[PDB]
Amino acid sequence: PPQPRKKRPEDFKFGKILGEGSFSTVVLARELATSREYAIKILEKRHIIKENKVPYVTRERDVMSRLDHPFFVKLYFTFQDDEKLYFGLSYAKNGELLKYIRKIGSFDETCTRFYTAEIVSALEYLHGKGIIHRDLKPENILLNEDMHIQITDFGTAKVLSPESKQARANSFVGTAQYVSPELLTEKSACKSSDLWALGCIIYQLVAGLPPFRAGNEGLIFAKIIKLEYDFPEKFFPKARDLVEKLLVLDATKRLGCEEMEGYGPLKAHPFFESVTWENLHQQTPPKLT
Ligand SMILES: Nc1ncnc2c1ncn2[C@@H]1O[C@H](COP(=O)(O)OP(=O)(O)OP(=O)(O)O)[C@@H](O)[C@H]1O
Ligand SMILES: O=S(=O)(Nc1nc2ccc(Cl)cc2s1)c1cc2ccccc2s1
Repeated sequence: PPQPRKKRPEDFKFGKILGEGSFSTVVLARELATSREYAIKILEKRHIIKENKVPYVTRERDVMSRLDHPFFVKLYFTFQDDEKLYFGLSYAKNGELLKYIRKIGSFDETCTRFYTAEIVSALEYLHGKGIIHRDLKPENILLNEDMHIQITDFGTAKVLSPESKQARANSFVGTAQYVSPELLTEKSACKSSDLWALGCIIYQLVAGLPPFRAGNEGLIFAKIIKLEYDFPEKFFPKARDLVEKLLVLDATKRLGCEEMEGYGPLKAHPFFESVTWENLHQQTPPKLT
C-alpha cells in the first residue's frame, strides 16, 4: 500500500541534544502536526561518506526496519536532505541502563531478575529472527518512560542468512568489556556471543562493574580468553550460577544457545523461578533503589 507523506526537517521543532556519537547526533524533536516526540538520529552525508561509515548506516536502517517488539527502540521513519540523513526513533525518556547502575551501585535481587528477564526476552526475539546484536551493553539498553528496556544500536548487528543457514558472522565489532572469546580467537561471532554479553551484564547489575576490567583493551582481551574473573561476596547465589552458565569459553555450551537447545532451558533457570515470561512489558517494573 501507499505510506504516509515522507517527512522533512521543517516538520519538526528540534530541541535538546540527547547524545552525540562518533558520526551521529541524536536530537529530541517534536512533530508539529501531531505533537509527538521522537529521538531523531542525524548523520552528515559527506562525513559518513568520507569516513566509510555508509555500510553501518544502511545496516542500522535495515536491521531496525525488521524489528517489531516492545523491548527495542522503534524506527518509525527515515528521511534525508542534501546534507543529512535522519532516523526517527522512539524517545527513551529515562536514558541508559548504565546511568542507573552507576547511581545505585548494585541492583537488588528483584530488580536484577526483572531487568535480566527483559533482556533475555529481547534476545529470544532477536535470535528467533536470526539477528545477532554483537554490541550488547548497558549503554545500549535504554529505558522508556515506564522503565521498560529499549535495546538500541543496530548499526553493528548482523542478520544471518537463512538461505545458507549461516551461524557465524565475520565483522569485528563490539565493545571490549563485553566482547566474546570466540570473536577474539576465532574471529567470528554467533548468536551465543550475545549470551556471553548477557552474562557480563548480569554480573555488572549485581557487582557494579563488569567482570573483565582493565585500563585498556588488550588487557581486557587477555582476561576474557583466560576466563579470568571472580565474584564479589554476597553475589546472589542463583544469579552466580546463571552467570557461570553464560560465561563459558565454548560458545556451544552457554545456556540459551542453539546447541544447548535454546531459550527454554535458559528461562527455566532457578534464578527466574518467579518470572512470568509471557507479558513482561505490561508488568510494572520494580522500583530501582
Ligand atoms: N532512541 C533514543 N532515545 C533517547 N536517547 C537516545 C536514543 N538513541 C540514542 N540516545 C542517546 O544518544 C546517545 C548517542 O547515540 P548515538 O547512537 O548517536 O551514539 P553512540 O552509540 O552513543 O556513540 P558511538 O556511535 O560513538 O558508539 C546514546 O548514547 C544515548 O544516550
Ligand atoms: O538506502 S540507503 O542505504 N541509501 C543511502 N543514501 C546515502 C547517502 C549518503 C550517505 Cl553518507 C549514506 C547513504 S545510505 C539509506 C537511506 C537512509 C535514510 C535515513 C537513515 C538511514 C538510511 S539508509
